Amino acid sequence: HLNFTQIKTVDELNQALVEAKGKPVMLDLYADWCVACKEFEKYTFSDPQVQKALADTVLLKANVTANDAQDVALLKHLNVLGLPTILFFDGQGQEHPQARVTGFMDAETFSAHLRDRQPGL
Repeated sequence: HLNFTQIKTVDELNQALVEAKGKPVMLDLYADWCVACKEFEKYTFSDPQVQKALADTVLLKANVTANDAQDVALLKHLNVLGLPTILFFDGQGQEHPQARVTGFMDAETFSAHLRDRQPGL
């Protein structure tokens, strides 16, 4: 498995970003009831090459299973309309919406995505 850092609230994301100054960041939105999210963990985040490509990236994950106030506020703040969703941030903590992943991608597809669209790297 890849080593993610759990963040819960909008401001935990913001702090995490401020701390990752100078480094590329990726945020995975996850939920227990999300099937394709599970596919990502089992088939994509598990790929040896995908992992090496993410070796020097700050990895963040928000677990939104409960769908509580904080989860909803976060999803709303990120303008996330569904799962799975992966966000990407540059060294200046700025997100690149044009780099979002909103469906499942297998290892190969995701590898090409990181190669062609990942910010800050």
